[PDB]
Amino acid sequence: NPSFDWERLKDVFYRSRAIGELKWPTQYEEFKCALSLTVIAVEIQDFIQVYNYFGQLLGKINLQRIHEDIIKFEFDKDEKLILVTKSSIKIVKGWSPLTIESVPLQDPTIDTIWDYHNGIMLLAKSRDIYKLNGNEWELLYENKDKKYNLLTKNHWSCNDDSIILLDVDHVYQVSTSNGALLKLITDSSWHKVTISSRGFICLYNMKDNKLQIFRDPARILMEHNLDSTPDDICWCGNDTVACSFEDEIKLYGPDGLYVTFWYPFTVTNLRAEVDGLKVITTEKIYFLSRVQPQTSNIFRIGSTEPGAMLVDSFSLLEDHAPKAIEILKNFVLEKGVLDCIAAAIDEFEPKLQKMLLNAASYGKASLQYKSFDASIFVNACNTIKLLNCFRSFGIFLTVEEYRCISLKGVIDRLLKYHRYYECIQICKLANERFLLGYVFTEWAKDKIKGSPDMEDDELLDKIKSRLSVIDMTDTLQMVAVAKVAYLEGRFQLSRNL
Amino acid sequence: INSKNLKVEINTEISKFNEIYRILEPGKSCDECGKFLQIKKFIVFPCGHCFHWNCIIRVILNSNDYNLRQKTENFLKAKSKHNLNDLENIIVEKCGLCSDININKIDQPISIDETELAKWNE
Amino acid sequence: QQYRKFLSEGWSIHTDDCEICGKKIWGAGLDPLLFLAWENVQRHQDMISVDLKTPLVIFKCHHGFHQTCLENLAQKPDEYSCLI
Repeated sequence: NPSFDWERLKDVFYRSRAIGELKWPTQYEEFKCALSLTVIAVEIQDFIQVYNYFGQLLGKINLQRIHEDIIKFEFDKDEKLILVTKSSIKIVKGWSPLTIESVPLQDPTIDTIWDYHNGIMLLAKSRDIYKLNGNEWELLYENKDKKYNLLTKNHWSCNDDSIILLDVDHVYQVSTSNGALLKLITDSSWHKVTISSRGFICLYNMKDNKLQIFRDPARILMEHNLDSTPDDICWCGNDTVACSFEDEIKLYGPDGLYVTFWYPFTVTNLRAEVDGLKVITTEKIYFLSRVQPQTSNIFRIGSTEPGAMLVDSFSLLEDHAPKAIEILKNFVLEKGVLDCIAAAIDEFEPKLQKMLLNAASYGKASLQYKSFDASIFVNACNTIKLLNCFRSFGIFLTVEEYRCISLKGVIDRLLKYHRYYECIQICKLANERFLLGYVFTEWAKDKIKGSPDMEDDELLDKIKSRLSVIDMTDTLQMVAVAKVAYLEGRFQLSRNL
Repeated sequence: INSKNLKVEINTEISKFNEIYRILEPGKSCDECGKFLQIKKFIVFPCGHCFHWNCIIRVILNSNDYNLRQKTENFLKAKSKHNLNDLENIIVEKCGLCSDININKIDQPISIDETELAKWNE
Repeated sequence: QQYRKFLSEGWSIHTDDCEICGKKIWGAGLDPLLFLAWENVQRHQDMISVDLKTPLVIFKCHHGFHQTCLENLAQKPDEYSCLI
């Protein structure tokens, strides 16, 4: 029974799943590891390696010397790995056909760079805010030589809207919509600040160790005092702050409750994705999360409501059948079947899903003739298939994360890494036609812009034989393909296309 | 006594279930095939499902299940239908979409790879 | 087991029409009005408004009957019984 893993803080449980085992011999993790969305970037001496969560190699970059000694590398919302240099910012587009692009300062005369976070820069002296535009900088509030006395980078953290910057005397928030300064506190000495996606705040003190989570000023949601010193204070995603102590994670909550999450080896760099707390170890990967109420009673040891007894009815079936039949006369067959259907949607092992689905199927025959819609069962059984197929090529995601970004967001991430056959197979099983030609146009553009020592007739023959498979008319515009063919020496092929 | 009571209740339920179908067809109807329900046959199941007596037999042939697939293969759908009661009993057993046919397909071991990756890839 | 196995199976129709107004509902030869009515729905959902508001009733006898046709015999729509 899966109830062994669950622990219990006040009124709720926290799951601890396990997926992905990445292998590095002794210390190939080293330091300076970038991690956003199952694209891990790690260096050792002179090479940059990018891997998935399954250990397979994906690409290699930083060969030869580009000068301007690198300080940091960060990912973003579109996985376009940004590299920050001393005098400019580099962005990488193509891995094998290298297409590194650079954006310098508007006036590289006095002061170049202090640091750079999501969509925000900071220069060394005269601390001023620059918003990252498409390929240029946008000015914001200007310092009057009275802003801050900050000593290191740990005194500021960006967010989608707020750009709260920690200080030593007064925290000064800035509205990025108009770049307007605004004082937030009058007496504090916080040294570390973390922010959530929804806008929650967390403030450390590193003296009389304590935390103070904020939703609005003058209101305190929690005064949970802390002992010793943390290392990688992080977030679980609009739920609760998280702290770790080497080989331990101490999840917290109201009234100073503690949760222990002992792990075998250690805890390396940590992320705070939406509703997730993806933990990277030196050998494996974990997906610390929280239970949900609909699935919190079927598997919970000891239950009375509809559910957790329909499963009991199915398990009892095939032996003492009269008892199983007689069980279905005490609980209404409405909530139980609904929970059973919307319980296997967010499961991981492909064994509990089968049991939940067949139990839910044995929940409709005894129900009323025409009282319950049958579309929910079909929708769930169809949405399981896409996630199961996705968890085959390397990319792993949950049902909630799949709602945040459309299927095109998933298709782009795999079209980026020169895998033009995998993508075309999701579209077939997902039963879609709108996003079909978007793969073909990218593949044709890359093929045309690839091998230059080709022949026109054979290239056209291949590019038109590959079009025979696709039978669909949407976003199949080849005018761009003809233009990019015309953009270089090949003119006859461009005319013939 | 409990077994006798259960048997009596089961017999009463079975007797009541006979000739009490009272299933209804909606103004215009169709499913699975897509074209139109009222063109080939009326293989209808509970919980509002419709089949053409042909799409369903196509599904079982394409289904990953082995024993059921070969069991229907004795008639080959062409050898001899006899009284057609055997085919009627074999075909009408599952809902088509709400049964084990689609439940046992959520793992997808099928991955068509025939070295064609060298063509439509890389 | 026998009772459980007899609550999910469906049923087909062997006859071609009802036995009180002739016509046909299964074999080729439907009235074109029904085909046009199906075209009105599931294509643009403009307006389904026509005298063809009779839902077919399927029975264990497989004969099949309409609803208004059976309503003509002063039969309440709660005791539908086949005429054998």
